[PDB]
Amino acid sequence: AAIDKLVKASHLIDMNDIIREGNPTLRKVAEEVTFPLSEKEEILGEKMMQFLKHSQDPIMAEKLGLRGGVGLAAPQLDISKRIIAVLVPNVEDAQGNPPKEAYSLQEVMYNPKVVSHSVQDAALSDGEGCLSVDREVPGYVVRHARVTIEYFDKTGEKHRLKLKGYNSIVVQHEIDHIDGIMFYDRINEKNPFAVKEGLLILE
Ligand code: NI
Ligand code: NI
Ligand code: NI
Ligand code: NI
Ligand code: NI
Ligand code: NI
Ligand code: NI
Ligand code: NI
Repeated sequence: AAIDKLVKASHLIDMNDIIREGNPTLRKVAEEVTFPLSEKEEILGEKMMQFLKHSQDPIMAEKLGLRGGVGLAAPQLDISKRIIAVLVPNVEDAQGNPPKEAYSLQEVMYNPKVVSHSVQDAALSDGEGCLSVDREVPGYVVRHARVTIEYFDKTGEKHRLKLKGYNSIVVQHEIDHIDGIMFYDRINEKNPFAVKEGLLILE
């Protein structure tokens, strides 16, 4: 099966492992994982994080033919399980100094969900791109500005976390994948760039 291919020690996830728009798995509601995790599920999480690291390294990205990513969901690998990985780098300052913290968010999350959120909505000014979508898709992807999430890590430890800004957008995008929701489902059907008063546009 798909998972057997992905969990092989020497196997590096690349674009050929990512399923594309139209594949029914992207529209399913992914199954909850049970704890303790299987070895396959633990390894898959690790491989997913590894993919994101590789995608963000200019040379490894070039070697493996990767588009940069800050998140990945298991359904995009044809694995209908509630497993996501998120990796959001902090940026250098104008002087070229590395940030205090390499990442603002770095986690492999099992059974993540939004448990509460702001009334305020937000959207990235630049829209959103999807590793499974090989089309130009313009528009504001309207999301919650702020979310409180729960998830479990690979050990089965439960976490509760409030997110805002870009990190909030990224986690919501990944949770959507495990619910069978695509970013363009949240773009206004008539005017992609419609702005409802109070929408927080993140630059
Ligand atoms: Ni592969
Ligand atoms: Ni391990
Ligand atoms: Ni590596
Ligand atoms: Ni709770
Ligand atoms: Ni609500
Ligand atoms: Ni995506
Ligand atoms: Ni919601
Ligand atoms: Ni539409």
